[PDB]
Amino acid sequence: QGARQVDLIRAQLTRQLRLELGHESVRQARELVRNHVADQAQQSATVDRFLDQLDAMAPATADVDYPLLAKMRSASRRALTSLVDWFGTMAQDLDHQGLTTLAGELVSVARLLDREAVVTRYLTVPAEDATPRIRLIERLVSGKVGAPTLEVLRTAVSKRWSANSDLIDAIEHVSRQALLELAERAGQVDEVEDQLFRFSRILDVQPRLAILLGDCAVPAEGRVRLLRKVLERADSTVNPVVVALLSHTVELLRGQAVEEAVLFLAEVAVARRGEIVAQVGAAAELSDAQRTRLTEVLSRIYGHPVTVQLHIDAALLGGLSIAVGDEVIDGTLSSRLAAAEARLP
Amino acid sequence: DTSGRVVRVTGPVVDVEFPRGSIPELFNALHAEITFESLAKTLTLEVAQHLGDNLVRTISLQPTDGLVRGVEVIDTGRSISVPVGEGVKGHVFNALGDCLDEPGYGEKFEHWSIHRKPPAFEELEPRTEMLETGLKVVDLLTPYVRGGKIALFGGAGVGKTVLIQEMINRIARNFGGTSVFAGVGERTREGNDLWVELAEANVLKDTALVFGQMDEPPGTRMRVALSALTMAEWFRDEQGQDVLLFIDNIFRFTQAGSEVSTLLGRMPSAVGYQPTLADEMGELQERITSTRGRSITSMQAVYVPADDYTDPAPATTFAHLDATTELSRAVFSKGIFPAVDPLASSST
Amino acid sequence: DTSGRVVRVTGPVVDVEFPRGSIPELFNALHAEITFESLAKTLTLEVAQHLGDNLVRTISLQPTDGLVRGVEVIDTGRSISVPVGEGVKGHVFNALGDCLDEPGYGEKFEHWSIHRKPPAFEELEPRTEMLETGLKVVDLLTPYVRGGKIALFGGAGVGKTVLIQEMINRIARNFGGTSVFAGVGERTREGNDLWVELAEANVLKDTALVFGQMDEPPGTRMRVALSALTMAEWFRDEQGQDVLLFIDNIFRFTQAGSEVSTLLGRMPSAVGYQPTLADEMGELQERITSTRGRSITSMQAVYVPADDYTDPAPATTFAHLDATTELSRAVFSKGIFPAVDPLASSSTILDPSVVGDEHYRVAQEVIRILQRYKDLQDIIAILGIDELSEEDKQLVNRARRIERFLSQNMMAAEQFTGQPGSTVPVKETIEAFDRLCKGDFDHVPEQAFFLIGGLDDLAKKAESLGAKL
Amino acid sequence: RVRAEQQVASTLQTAHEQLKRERDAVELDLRAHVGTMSATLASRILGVDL
Amino acid sequence: TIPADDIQSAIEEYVSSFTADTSREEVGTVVDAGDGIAHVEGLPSVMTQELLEFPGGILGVALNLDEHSVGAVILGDFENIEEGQQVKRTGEVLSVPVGDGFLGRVVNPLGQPIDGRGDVDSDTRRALELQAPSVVHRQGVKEPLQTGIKAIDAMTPIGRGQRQLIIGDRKTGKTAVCVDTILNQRQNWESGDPKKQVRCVYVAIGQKGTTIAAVRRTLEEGGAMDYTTIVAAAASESAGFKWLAPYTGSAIAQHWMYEGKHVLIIFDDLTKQAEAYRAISLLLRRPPGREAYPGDVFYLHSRLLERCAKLSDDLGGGSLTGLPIIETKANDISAYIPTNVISITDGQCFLETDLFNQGVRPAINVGVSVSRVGGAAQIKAMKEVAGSLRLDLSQYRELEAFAAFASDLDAASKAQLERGARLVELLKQPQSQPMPVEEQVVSIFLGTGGHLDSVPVEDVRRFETELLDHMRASEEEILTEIRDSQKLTEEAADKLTEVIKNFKKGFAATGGGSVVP
Amino acid sequence: GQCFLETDLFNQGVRPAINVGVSVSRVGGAAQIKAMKEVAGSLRLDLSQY
Ligand SMILES: Nc1ncnc2c1ncn2[C@@H]1O[C@H](COP(=O)(O)OP(=O)(O)OP(=O)(O)O)[C@@H](O)[C@H]1O
Ligand SMILES: Nc1ncnc2c1ncn2[C@@H]1O[C@H](COP(=O)(O)OP(=O)(O)O)[C@@H](O)[C@H]1O
Ligand SMILES: [Mg+2]
Ligand SMILES: [Mg+2]
Repeated sequence: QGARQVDLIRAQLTRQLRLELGHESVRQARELVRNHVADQAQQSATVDRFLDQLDAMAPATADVDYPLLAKMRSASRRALTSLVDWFGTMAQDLDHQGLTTLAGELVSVARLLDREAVVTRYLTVPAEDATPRIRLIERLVSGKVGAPTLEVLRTAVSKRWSANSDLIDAIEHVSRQALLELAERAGQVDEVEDQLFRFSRILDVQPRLAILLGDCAVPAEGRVRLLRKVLERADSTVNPVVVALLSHTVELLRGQAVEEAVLFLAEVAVARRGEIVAQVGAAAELSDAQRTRLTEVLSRIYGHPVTVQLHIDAALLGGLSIAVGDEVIDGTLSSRLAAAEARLP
Repeated sequence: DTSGRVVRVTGPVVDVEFPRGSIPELFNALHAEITFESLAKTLTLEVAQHLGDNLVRTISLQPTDGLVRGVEVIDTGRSISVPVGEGVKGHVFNALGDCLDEPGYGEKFEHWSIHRKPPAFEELEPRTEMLETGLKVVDLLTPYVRGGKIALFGGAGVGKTVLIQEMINRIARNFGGTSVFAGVGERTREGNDLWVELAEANVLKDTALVFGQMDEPPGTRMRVALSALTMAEWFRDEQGQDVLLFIDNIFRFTQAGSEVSTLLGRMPSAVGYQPTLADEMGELQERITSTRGRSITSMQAVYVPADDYTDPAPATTFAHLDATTELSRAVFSKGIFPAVDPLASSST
Repeated sequence: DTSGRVVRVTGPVVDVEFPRGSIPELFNALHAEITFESLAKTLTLEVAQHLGDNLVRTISLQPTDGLVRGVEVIDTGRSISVPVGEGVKGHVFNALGDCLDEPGYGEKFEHWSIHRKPPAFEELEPRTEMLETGLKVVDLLTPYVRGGKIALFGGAGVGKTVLIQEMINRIARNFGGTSVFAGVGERTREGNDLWVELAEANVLKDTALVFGQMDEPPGTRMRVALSALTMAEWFRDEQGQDVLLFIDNIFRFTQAGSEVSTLLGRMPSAVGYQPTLADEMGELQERITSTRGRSITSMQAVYVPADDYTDPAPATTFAHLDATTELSRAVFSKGIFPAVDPLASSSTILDPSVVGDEHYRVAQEVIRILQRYKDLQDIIAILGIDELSEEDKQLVNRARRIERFLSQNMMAAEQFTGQPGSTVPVKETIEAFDRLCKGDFDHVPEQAFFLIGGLDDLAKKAESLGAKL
Repeated sequence: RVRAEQQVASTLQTAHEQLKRERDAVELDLRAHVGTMSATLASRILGVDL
Repeated sequence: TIPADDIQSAIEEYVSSFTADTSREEVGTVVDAGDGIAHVEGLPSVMTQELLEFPGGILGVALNLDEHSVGAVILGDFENIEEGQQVKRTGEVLSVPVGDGFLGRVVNPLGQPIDGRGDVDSDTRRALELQAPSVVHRQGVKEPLQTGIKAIDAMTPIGRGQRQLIIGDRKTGKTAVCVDTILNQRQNWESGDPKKQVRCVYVAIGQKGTTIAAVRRTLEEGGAMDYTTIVAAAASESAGFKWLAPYTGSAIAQHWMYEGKHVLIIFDDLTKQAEAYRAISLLLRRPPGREAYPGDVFYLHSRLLERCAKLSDDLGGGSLTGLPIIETKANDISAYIPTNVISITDGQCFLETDLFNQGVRPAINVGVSVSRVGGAAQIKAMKEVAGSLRLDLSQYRELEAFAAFASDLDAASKAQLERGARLVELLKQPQSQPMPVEEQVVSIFLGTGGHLDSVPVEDVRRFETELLDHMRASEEEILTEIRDSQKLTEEAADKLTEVIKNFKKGFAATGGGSVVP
Repeated sequence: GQCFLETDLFNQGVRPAINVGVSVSRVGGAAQIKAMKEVAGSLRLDLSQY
């Protein structure tokens, strides 16, 4: 037994030495890769090396993802798809100022709904002979707003809803769809999408502005003042419809995370086209040729057209790390370093 | 197009969402699939509640280890059905009707739902009748009731299995009848033991064994008595035969019902049993009755918690028992078989 | 910036909101301010749960009276730390690590986090060395383990505090190492008593006291044991010399954890305790241990709620101890002190291979006699003693003399009986109880056995009543 | 028993010290290969000889 | 001597062969975390009971699944969980390494050695929740598993495939009974016969680490670690480890049972596993029932104990004998978890504090202790010498009220009283001293054969020991006949009786008188 | 401390109804004058034993 004990201590200190050997080994490899990849060309070499592995990544049984339609439990979904089909029928009616005033009045009546909860409860009964409800709503704004507005509100309240916040958010959603069509007519769809994404970047990376926009109880006039003001502080946001969207969204934040709400806005904007968002991270921005490579290989993977968002971070030490919805392909070399470190014997 | 999908998995409780016009009726049998090759199986779910918004809450009958949210759930359209007929004699089944000794046997029999109603008040016997077994101590001091329920209070080593085989023989040879054994919460060792003893004494050909074992979720332990009772009801009503139903530890049926009630979030009654304890005990014991000349006589092993005969479970059980047979060890040591205690046994 | 904001204040539990990414880890220490001039202070909050949506549920260590919603909460980036080193000896400290008798003392010491992991299993070693106290009943039936885990169980007000004071007098007065005393949710009068009495015996210069008492909110009563245990762990691991750790009513740790379990949003367990009862008790009690070559002789008092030894808190504490001295109120009501239940108390070194053959034989005979007496007591109460045998009457006389001879006049009970204390070596105890069980003193009255020391005291008090031996 | 105890305890102490001497004196000589093994690990992690 | 260049070469080969294919992983995000539970949004394809890996090598088990999040139990180092971390999907249910490399090791409830003696060579892996043997896969329990304790082996026999509950308050000798049962298999191990060798697994749930150290030391001093594994979930481990430790110990010992081997598994304080599972279920906010238990705790224990089976000869003939341990409080066997495990097992050994204090050790209550397998788990010799024991002890227990009026008793009554006193002195046994079956047969033959009526009741123990000692030195052939033939023939009975007579005329009592009739 | 009063001791004529066995004062002789500390030294224990 004493012999066994001495063998135990010998072998255990042996394993200890092995471990602190491997740790400094991975340290040395880490600084070696860090000073090697400092070559601006070698970062591109690594990423387009990973790109051929991506070329040998097919296939993937991807599914289309929806902005909030996949969030509502039931009864509200059917209602939401019915209303989006109704607005798809509406799609060509309104004109420029038509659509913009549609959005303004719809967000105003959303404020009106969230101002009187009891009337929302009443108009959100999931009953069959909903006709008194529709009377109610026109009784509210018979001479206050536009006619197709009142029509779509009628067909909305005609539907059944599992809750109250579902209809509240649905009218916001159809107003956003109207603004999306307005931006579409102008032909800036990818422009507005990527500018919302970039504003989401600058909103999340310095979340102070995000939180000071999340003030629930504070009135929203100063909120939108602050917001637009910070936006048109520079004119790299020449497009005004982005400002319209974000303003009439922050008007009814309802305690939502701004740093997530703006991503939600961008994602529904891209989802209008049927594309799937795909965030990516790397250490240095690549040429737009490599962007074409990435978009084509990701479309081949997920069987849908996709858009990217390159959030620069050098600490990833080259390579890419992509995330599509709720799965991740992590090829950046720093993740491999952490893996080989944690998987030491 | 008309199938559901798993939404929540909380142990044996599984919530399934169906389309707007395809909600399964209460107590329906649903089928889900666990494809993880190690635990690959077909889960049988029993609809327990309608939660609203097309959600139903079901109790799983197999362990849900390996179930994924979103898996398609198929609705069978009927409750748990067991195979019925003369061919179920001599075989071992589980609470769902699957043959354990010969997998696949019985799948092309007639299948009967385990949720049935007792005979109508028009059809019940208004006059009690004595079941003459042929045993001296029973026929004299503890006369059995035909179509009634007899409590059995024999432990280990007093010849309880011997008395069970004896009753099987007597009901098969003096009445031209049948026996069905429901092992509610059966120890698998004792289940296999009973199987091989019934096969050795050549009385298995007159018995149908239905085993809801202890290593199973509370659903099958709660429904195995109903499965065996459905087989017995087919033997009585359809074949025109006297039946003897041995329910081993009806207390385990009560306890499984209490566990199922706790899992479904229901507030407990006194002591801790389910709020619907007497209703479930009645729903089970009221189908064991005499009807149209034929009867189902039941012998039930009873457990009394803490020797407290006022405990809600034995107090609810004894509302239906017509006789009591206590197997004594002081009588078994004297060499007196059957070891029926003549002073502790009793009849109504 | 990267600070917090108080959102909810429900008693001692405070909810705080932080920006995304600046959420403090679990068990961190946050600082909030109470500016009301009559109650102005700096609240220390220990992060307990991550509520989601950047919310954080913390437990306050000071009373929250005067705390406003929306005030700034500063994340210190670390857990609660206490001063450690050979300089904490001789001073009364806080649950936060603040010196009470000399404020500011110890802010320049090394500071150790009060959250540790228990030693690895390969470092654990069983302890089987007897710690001779000097009490007859303890030395005989519940031999304490040197370097092991000892506890005193008992209801409310039986003997626990007096027994721990007695053991501080016996074991710690002539010790070659360090002593640490944790007053976990106890009286403050007793804390001042101990402070003064350790200053009198010149023991304070070797002892470090850490007090969080009954008037403190549940956070202090939940963390004071961890603070004192961190001081003891420093004395064991860094200095490495023979720590003594006394803890008064450690249970108060469990009770303080139970007072806030519903405010933290946990469903209650059987008897109203937290669902994490055994888990927290194990996380704490596994750090109180002696590793291989490094000794900590621990001694805790365990309150038994309503004298029910089946209560989940003592029933869970029972599994962490090498020796248990279990005090009864039935023995307290008879005037026998210390009120040790000889039939319930136990020790793991009560082994013929550890204490010897004669010690073990005498202890087993005493236990058998007392068990037979407890079995006969009801018959004697109803039918009378004259109904028994002659063997049984002999045994009953012996058992009454034995249960009176297990009592003793302790050194720490002079304040309650006016009588000075006694000390009895273990060999004298063994031989005395051997003579009792054999029947050498069956002619001495039942008194003259009551509250005395060895056999010389027995002879003195027997002759004081007109008898010999 | 005690004889089998004192002997094994003494040889345990003397072997522990000898293995400590082995350890400290062989600790740093193997670091001649830590550089090249770090290099080959970097080559594996990049997918190139660099 | 140390292989340092070998240590170079090991990590050398490791790093020269390192590879991590960038495969698509499914990740989720921690939303909340507290008290050892973490809720993880995302992970659509995660299955129930699946292992998840948090940042920092932390492990969890996905228990609760709903449309919002995934409630997972953290298996340790929980204070490192934060809101916002990412959780990776493993794709596996809880598995444990299994093989012969676990004999003599102390392991986690994950197969990780915590003794420090190096990694464990694992044959394969085995899932924790594999189904129990079918009702047609088993076989009648017929082979005895000798505990070496006279009271158990004679009154409540244990077979190979039986589940016997050791139930008692505390400090009554349950751990001692189970450790003696383990130590008694040392001679079975030294035989080298895989049909006689019993491999032991000891699961320590919720125990102080020093208690596990003491148990392992006791097993080592008896040479019992050559065939024993210790699965330890100490008192400081998470509720997850305390809940999973019996299933880890039972996943091991099924790899052996299905290989045609015989195993004995001890679950020290299944009550503590029940409290850990109750903590987990109350933190996951599942509906509580009696004593706040989740409602599937009877399932928790029956699923575990129904895997201790006696397989058929078509499956190899292996067996797993379960010894669960339950701590009652104030002898309340009518509590919830005692009721459950009494209902599940095949027999119960009730250890009592009153009996322990009376000097009856092991403190087994032979009146209420039962074994539903019975004489089917006894050799013919023990089966016939111990049949004359239960009735004698019952008659003694019903006559011991007249212990002081033997003058007024019939001659048969006083004879029964004295024989019962001698028999009660016969079933006592020291701790950590198990007896082989032939010595127990000889001792019970002394008791029931009337050969102790001449000995003072305060000497019986010694006499028994000494006689066995004599027979271990002079007449070994009697013990060899009983051991190899499993029965006591008439010739062996005559030889044993005359040996007893000679020893009696050579024996010296403590009262001074002779013990000759 | 505690001064536990009982209904049984009250009806028996013991008034005040203090249960001398379970009643106690944790300050003790420090809360008495010298004369009462000496004369009432072990009164509570004597009465419990009685
Ligand atoms: N057969 C025996 N003879 C004499 N003493 C015994 C015997 N069995 C056990 N003991 C003594 O009982 C003491 C405690 O027993 P043990 O620890 O085995 O009980 P337990 O069931 O494990 O209780 P717990 O789990 O609460 O500690 C030990 O110190 C041991 O010396
Ligand atoms: N050895 C003793 N001699 C006399 N009185 C005692 C003794 N031990 C305890 N007591 C009495 O018990 C009372 C409280 O005991 P204490 O141990 O302080 O309670 P607790 O165990 O609840 O802390 C004391 O006031 C004292 O009068
Ligand atoms: Mg006290
Ligand atoms: Mg134990």
